[PDB]
Amino acid sequence: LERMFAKPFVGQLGYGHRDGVYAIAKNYGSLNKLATGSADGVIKYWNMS
Amino acid sequence: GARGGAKVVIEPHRHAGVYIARGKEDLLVTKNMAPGESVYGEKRISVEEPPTKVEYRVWNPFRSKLAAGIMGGLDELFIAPGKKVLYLGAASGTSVSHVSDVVGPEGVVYAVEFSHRPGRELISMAKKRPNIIPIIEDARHPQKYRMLIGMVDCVFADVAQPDQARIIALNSHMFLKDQGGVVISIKANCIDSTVDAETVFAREVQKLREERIKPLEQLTLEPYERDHCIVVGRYMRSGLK
Amino acid sequence: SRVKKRKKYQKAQKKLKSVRAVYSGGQSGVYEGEKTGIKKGLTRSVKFK
Amino acid sequence: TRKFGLVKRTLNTKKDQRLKKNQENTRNIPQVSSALFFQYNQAIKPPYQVLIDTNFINFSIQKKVDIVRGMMDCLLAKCNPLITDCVMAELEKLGPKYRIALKLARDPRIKRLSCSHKGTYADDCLVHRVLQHKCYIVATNDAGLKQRIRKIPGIPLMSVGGHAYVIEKLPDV
Amino acid sequence: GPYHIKYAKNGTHLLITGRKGHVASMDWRKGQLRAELFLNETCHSATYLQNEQYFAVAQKKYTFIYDHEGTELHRLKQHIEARHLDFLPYHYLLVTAGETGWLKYHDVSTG
Amino acid sequence: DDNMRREVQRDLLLIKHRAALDPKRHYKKQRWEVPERFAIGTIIEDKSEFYSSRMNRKERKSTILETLMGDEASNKYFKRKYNEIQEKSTSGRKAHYKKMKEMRKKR
Amino acid sequence: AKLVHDVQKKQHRERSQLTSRSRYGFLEKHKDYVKRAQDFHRKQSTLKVLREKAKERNPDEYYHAMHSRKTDAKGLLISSRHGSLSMDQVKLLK
Amino acid sequence: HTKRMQHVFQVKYSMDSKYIISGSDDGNVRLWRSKAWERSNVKTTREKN
Amino acid sequence: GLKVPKAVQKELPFKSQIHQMKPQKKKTYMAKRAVVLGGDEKKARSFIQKVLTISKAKDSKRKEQKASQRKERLKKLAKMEEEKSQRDKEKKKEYFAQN
Amino acid sequence: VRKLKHHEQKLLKKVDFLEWKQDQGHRDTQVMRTYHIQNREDYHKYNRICGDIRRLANKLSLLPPTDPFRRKHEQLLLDKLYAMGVLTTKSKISDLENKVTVSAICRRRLPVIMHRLKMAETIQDAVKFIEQGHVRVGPNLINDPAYLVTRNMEDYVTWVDNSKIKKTLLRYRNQIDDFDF
RNA sequence: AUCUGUUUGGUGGAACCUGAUUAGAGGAAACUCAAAGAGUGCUAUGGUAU
Ligand SMILES: [Zn+2]
Repeated sequence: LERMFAKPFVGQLGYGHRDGVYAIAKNYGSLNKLATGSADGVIKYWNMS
Repeated sequence: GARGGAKVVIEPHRHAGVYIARGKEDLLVTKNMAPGESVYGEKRISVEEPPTKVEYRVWNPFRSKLAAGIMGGLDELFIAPGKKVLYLGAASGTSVSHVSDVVGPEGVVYAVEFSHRPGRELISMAKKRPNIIPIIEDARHPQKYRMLIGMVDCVFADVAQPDQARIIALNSHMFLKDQGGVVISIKANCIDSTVDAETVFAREVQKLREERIKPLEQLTLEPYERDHCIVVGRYMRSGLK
Repeated sequence: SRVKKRKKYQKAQKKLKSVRAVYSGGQSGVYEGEKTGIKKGLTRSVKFK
Repeated sequence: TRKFGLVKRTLNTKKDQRLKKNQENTRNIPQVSSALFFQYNQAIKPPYQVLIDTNFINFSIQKKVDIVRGMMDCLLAKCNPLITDCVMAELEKLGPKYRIALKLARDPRIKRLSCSHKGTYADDCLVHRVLQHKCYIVATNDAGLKQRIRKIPGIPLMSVGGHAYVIEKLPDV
Repeated sequence: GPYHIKYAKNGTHLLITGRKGHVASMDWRKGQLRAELFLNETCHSATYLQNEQYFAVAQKKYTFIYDHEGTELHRLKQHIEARHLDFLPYHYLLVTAGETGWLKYHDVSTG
Repeated sequence: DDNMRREVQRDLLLIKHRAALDPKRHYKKQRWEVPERFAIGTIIEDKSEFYSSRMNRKERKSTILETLMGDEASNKYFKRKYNEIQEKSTSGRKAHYKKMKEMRKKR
Repeated sequence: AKLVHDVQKKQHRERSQLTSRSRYGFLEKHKDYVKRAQDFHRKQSTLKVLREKAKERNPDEYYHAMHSRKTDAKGLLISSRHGSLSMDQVKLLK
Repeated sequence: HTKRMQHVFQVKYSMDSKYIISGSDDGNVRLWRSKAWERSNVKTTREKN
Repeated sequence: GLKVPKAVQKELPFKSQIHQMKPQKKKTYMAKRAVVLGGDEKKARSFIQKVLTISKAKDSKRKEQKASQRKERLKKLAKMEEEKSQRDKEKKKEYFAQN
Repeated sequence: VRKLKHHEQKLLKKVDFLEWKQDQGHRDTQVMRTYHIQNREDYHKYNRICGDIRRLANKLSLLPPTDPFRRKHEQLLLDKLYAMGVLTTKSKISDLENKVTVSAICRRRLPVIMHRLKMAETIQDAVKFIEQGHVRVGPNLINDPAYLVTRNMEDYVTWVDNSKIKKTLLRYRNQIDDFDF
């Protein structure tokens, strides 16, 4: 049963970065918040919920 | 065609709570909740049953958009006897009163209206129909009237505003039951007059998907109206895929 | 040529009514019911797949 | 009085419900879109909304035709390109060889359309959308998809050929 | 006669097989007859399978599986001249032996 | 009720074949098998529609067939149409056969 | 119609019965003959089917309905006009 | 893994230890379940046992 | 109508025995009892036989109309199928010339 | 058993309490039902006979084609089976495997043949008349509804002289003569 | 009317052809006995047990 129920992928965050992701940081105090960066120079703040 | 003394053979429609009166011409009718009066001067049909006198109200498609939806052949209407329905943009009892007839004594209809002047006629109608709860409030802030509304099986939106996708969504999240009904009537001119009617309808459909409302069906309302389409959808919180 | 294209177009408007319903100004006089009748078991509606 | 022609009771495969095979066992005529005058799409007017196909992006890079600009050349109008999730998925699924095709397809000028069907087969997703709203241009160079779109009436079809794009069933040109 | 009796594992049903061929499945406490075959053959012994829904009967040459109401479901061609029957409940096997001196195990679930 | 009053029975029969009542109407195509639950009702006009959509009391009747036969335009039309049909159906039938066998006789 | 005058596609009118023979009736043309021949062949074909069924009848055929149905003295089947009243019933009717 | 994931450069844990956030150079930030066979819903006592 | 000889008719199988219902000459008692509504019903029943005669003739002519246009279309349609067939043959010569 | 949920079904794929592979699709029950065979092992006793025919035909097949012995015996086998009525045509040798079936034998049983000769309405009703002693083959009454009728003897199948059935037949056509009975 | 004979409705269902089905097809009763399917109701409550 473990093998048929193994469905690890839940989704993806938004539409992603323009370039490759190279930095991910967590808000160690808040459970559902996540900050990402890319080689594009872009940084985003996510609401994972 | 349907003169005063002319008499018709009334037989049930495919949708529960809707009836067809045959004859030399066919009329869509719904049973009168409050016999002996007309809310906006429609024709009424009396049938003697064992004998009590029941009364049927003629539903004019040209005045009520929902009626025009029936005649074009909407496959699924979530409005049916014994269901709670939320009607947004109830200008007056021209169309709500017909919806109240379909749900019957057991069901309820939540009519929501903003402008006070048409509301005054909504309230006066509401007294005759116990199963209508008129809410004179702005549909853009559902939080204001959350005390008054429970879960509603279907949400019907006739509101003529440019930002419909928000009002229908916000009231959908708070009050619509999962797998519940959503019926939206879209007027191309009101939302965005610069672009053709087809583009607007495609745009509104996409907004509904983003708001987790899987859209089931679209129908255009011609010849009854120009540049109108009724989109029927289900509110699938589990997953729209 | 002008008279022929005049007659061709008006014929086309007549056929377009047969293919689909077309707005024809709306309401003229008291509502006399559905002129040609209503079909209970038919749906002219376009379903989202 | 024991009955005549008695026979032993047996399982009946054809009529017995418990078996799986026996256990299993409002017409619709879609309206012709109001935007369509015979084979003429009267509704479609500039600026044009257009669905991109995966092959369209790949060939566009081969021919050095910029998406937003090269389109504005073909139709002499502003074009609002739209890439669906299915098309985006197919591009990513192609592999490292096509990383540039992915990077261009993410250009902010190219708006994206959400989708609500499980599969990632983009050919059927586009074909459904065009059937239901006659308000999109189809930009695709696939032989199979083009033939399906040609059968649908009132749908302009766009393609990349030679050195610049070509639009087939768009009378306003 | 003579009659061979086998009870259900829970004691709710009784299966009797007359030698000349009267097989009866019944709920003896409440006195309801579930099934009754009058096979014009010699029946040697019978057993209840996983529950009272199914039972097996060892007839002249073959074993037959029956349903609650008495409809035969299978004819076990492989088991020849079976004289004694037994059912292992946890393993869902039917066991047979007879004049052939062959011990045959059959799984009821997969057949 | 299983009585199926002949007035009600004929009433429904004029709605099954309503295509032939008036030559200018030409409704849609539908079958309309008699439903298992139906009722007969009389329309009520609005008092504002007194002159537009109100029948005079004398014109009102108990059966639709009575109202339909009461008209003289419709009544005259059928007599012309039916007489035309009888000519087509009676053409070349036994009657015509006797005449052809009659002329062969000298007188 | 390619390379054809409208004069070529001229209607050839159909002749009528001679006056000396007017008593007999309308002059049969090809079209009216074909109707006569087709109808005759259609009927003869059914007779050829009915004759062979008669020849191939098995005298021992038995149908449970043989009790209800009856046959005339000629042998042609008798069918009731509408498908005897008891004394009590007639008393009510009278 | 996934055909759409191209070079994992960052991976982390949600503060509840239930989810995995990964960053690849294709530009997407994905979420995964820490235990594939598990589900997030509140389980009845009979499920839990 | 077709008249089967009685000799053939006599020796027919039970399945195929033609039901020839003889006319009745002796006046049946019910036939001497039944009351036929006169006057207002008579004008109201002849009308029913009037309407149904128009309706069947209308349908029997519109139905014959369809059969007239059905014959014309299929003749037109078979022509396109022939062109679709003959031109299909040429491609499979043009294609397999390469192969 | 109750309808299995999804996870159960994946773990219980081959489970089937009502159809097993040894049953061979319940061809036994189907062919008893269509032709109303009452003795259970009648189907299989036939099934051994068809197997014998098929086995012999194969061994004749492996022999060389121009072999005179292969010529004679296959002609003999068809002629016998055709005469018995198991085989409807004697042209092709390939019929010995394709067209030899238990139903080919069952169709020659007395209940079925009466139904084809229209002496009864249904095979069930044909059987009841045999057990009632109405049917004769030649001057011998038969109560066995498994009597196989060769092609030749299909012609003498007839009702018993004093049978009430013959009285109804002759009475229906008004052709009853009481001297004969 | 020892007039005429088409039409509407009822009765009956030859032949040929087409489709479906077949230990023929039905019917009635119930505080009857079984084997299944769907929906609905019910604090339906130990996140780690006074
Ligand atoms: Zn998609």
